[PDB]
Amino acid sequence: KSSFAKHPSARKVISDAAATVLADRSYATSDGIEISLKPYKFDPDIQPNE
Amino acid sequence: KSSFAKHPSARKVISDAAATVLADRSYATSDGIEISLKPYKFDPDIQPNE
Amino acid sequence: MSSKLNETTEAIQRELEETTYQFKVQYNEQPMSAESYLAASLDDFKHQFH
Amino acid sequence: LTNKYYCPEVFLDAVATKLAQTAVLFLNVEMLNDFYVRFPREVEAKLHEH
Repeated sequence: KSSFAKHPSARKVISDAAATVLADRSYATSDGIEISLKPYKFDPDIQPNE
Repeated sequence: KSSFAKHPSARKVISDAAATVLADRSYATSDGIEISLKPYKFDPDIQPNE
Repeated sequence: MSSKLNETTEAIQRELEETTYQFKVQYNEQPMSAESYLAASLDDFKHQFH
Repeated sequence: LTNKYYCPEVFLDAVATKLAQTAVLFLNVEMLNDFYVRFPREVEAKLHEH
């Protein structure tokens, strides 16, 4: 929808910049998610409302 | 309150056992806690009963 | 020099260790530069003026 | 919920929901917010360099 609908190069520059920020973060996010999940892997206690 | 009130050698063996176990596991517990807290460091959203 | 070297190393490492733990707990090791901050505030002012 | 081993479906879907929400929190902060701050900067840099 943007002003870069045309100019496919500059757009791909934007799109890859997006791909590079997400790639850098991807693991560190994943490992913190697994450490954050370490209590519910042991006992995922389920409440009556859940 | 156990039968090892006397025999402070055997008592201190047990004591030094508990401590050594706890000392060993201390670091991973602290850093995991900080990492699991990183979402609440940002926005510790408060619920009405809280 | 060579003899005092070992102890000066121990000392320097210490003053670096404190510096590192604070950079982790309080700023989540977020990278920061002048140019970043300036560009960010400028984009803020611009959206405000727009 | 006391007959969990009788109704595996509902139990397994609660476990999925919960894991999902807390991994969503950590995801939201780390990945998502880092994208919000780093994305303009990386656009700028890479668009200027191009």
